[PDB]
Amino acid sequence: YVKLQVAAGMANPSPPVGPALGQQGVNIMEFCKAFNAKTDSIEKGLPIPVVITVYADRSFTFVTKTPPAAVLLKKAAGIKSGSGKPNKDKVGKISRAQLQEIAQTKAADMTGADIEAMTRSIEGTARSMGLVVE
Amino acid sequence: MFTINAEVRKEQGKGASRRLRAANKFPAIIYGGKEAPLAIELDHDKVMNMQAKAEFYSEVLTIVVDGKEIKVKAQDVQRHPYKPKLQHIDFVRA
Amino acid sequence: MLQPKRTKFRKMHKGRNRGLAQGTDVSFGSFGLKAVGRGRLTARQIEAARRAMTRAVKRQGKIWIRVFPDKPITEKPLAVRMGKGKGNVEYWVALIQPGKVLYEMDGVPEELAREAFKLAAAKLPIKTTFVTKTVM
Amino acid sequence: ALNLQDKQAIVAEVSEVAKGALSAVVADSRGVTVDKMTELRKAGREAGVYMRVVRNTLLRRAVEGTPFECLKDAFVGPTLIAYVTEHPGAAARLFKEFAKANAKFEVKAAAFEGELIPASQIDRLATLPTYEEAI
Amino acid sequence: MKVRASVKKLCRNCKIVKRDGVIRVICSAEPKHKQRQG
RNA sequence: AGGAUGUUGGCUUAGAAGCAGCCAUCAUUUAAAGAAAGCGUAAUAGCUCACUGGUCGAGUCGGCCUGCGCGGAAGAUGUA
Repeated sequence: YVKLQVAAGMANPSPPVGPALGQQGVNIMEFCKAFNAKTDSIEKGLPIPVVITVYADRSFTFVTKTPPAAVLLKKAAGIKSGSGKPNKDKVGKISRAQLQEIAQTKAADMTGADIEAMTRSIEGTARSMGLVVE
Repeated sequence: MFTINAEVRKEQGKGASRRLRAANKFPAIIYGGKEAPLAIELDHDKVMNMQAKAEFYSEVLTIVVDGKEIKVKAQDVQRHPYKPKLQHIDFVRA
Repeated sequence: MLQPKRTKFRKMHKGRNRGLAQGTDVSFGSFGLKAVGRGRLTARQIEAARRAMTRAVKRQGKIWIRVFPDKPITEKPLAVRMGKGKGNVEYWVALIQPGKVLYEMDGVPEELAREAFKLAAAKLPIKTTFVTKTVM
Repeated sequence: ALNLQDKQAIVAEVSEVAKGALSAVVADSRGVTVDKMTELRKAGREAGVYMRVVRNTLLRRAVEGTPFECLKDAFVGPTLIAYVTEHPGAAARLFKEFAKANAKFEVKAAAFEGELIPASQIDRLATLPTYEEAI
Repeated sequence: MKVRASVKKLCRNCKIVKRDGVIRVICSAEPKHKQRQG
């Protein structure tokens, strides 16, 4: 049982994926194009986390989850890299609205009972990575 | 509100005051107003616990001596040079 | 190493170290290191204890040094007989009486001040204790 | 730990919830990971059911206020209460399939009607339809 | 075994024991923490 | 018995997932669960702590003031 964060319609590479679950008994090509097959619908260049699930006979299933908060916050701030020193160096702005969107996606993935709570968690991430909410 | 029980001192001086502090007591004095000053004894550890609170030096305390309450305020305190002890307290009549 | 910039005389009598100390309460900071013993404090011991406390709190807050080594101590060199005048000044000391507050600290939590003072007390030749600022 | 002012406040709140609700289901929940709980919480919020783990001492104080004083004896061992504040049942239902499915913990006694409900026969509540079934 | 004049607990698992008039430190986790006053 | 979710927090790095280092240390679901106290891995995994529900059933905790002891304490002719 292994967890990865793989690029949408991309899979197979050796330093990225290969070795990682390859050294657990997992059929590479199968997961590659099954993963891509279902992640076709994702927007281009959204890094998506997948939980791979292998059984004693080397066969496997997997679940796809919503992209990381840090990722969505990177894209929402229009940036590429979080701050090297979060809350000492600020690197941008997401409106309360963007927070809410990300929150609803990640709401499909949160544990918040309300929009506000989820949004607060996403804000927590946004703070953690030196993005200001503006 | 702090209430203190005290006894009038029978004799003063260095020799008498050191015997008090050996007997787990310590002398004090009450002056102020037109009355004459009054030399008293106090139980040390009991007073030592009360003075550990900041309001002890700000509020008005009552000292019952011969069954008579006297309202005073802590004026000055002589502490031991290096021990957590009291050596003398000045009480001024409120 | 603390030392008077200049003095009226170079050498002093040995003297004695009787009596209790003056300055027996924390007057600048909130916590203090009060000496309960009697003895001398050389300038090196004062500096050693200061560095131990300065590094203990990672150079934070404020630290006062309430003593100053103003007494010169002379020594005769080796293989020298008695007489032929007083020896040369070698180091400076501060006479310490019981109750003297040596260091004061402010701007740090009490639990941190105790460890800082504990590290510094290990460098001093006299027994000390921890004291805190009180309402006079 | 919990100052006395805390625990008084914990009681008050559990009691206030007890007044509004209509069907209380009590169960052991020991030996279940937090993920399966977190899952049961989304199933409680979804189904309008209030969920709390609370000290058995502290529950006895809430209960006595009325009309759950039968439940006292259900407060021996690890206790999880389920307050279906909006609609009745559904918790009683929910807990059992969740109970069966996970073969950890047990379920103790429920309570409706100011009447204690025996572990086995709870199947009564756990088959009562929707409100919203009389039409 | 550390034979020193000042024995102290070095971690959470160190225990102070007095055996035959000798203060000792035994540690169920770190064998380096074994001390005895001497 | 639990010790969860965003999440492998951001940066860095071949990797850095609580646990080389730097910065941040919020928020959620919570009975409670640190953006992690220590071990562990190449990085994960895995062990354990903080914390909390349960059991038990009346005391238990850690500072001060002091009395008397313990260690620290190895020499040469022979106890000495």
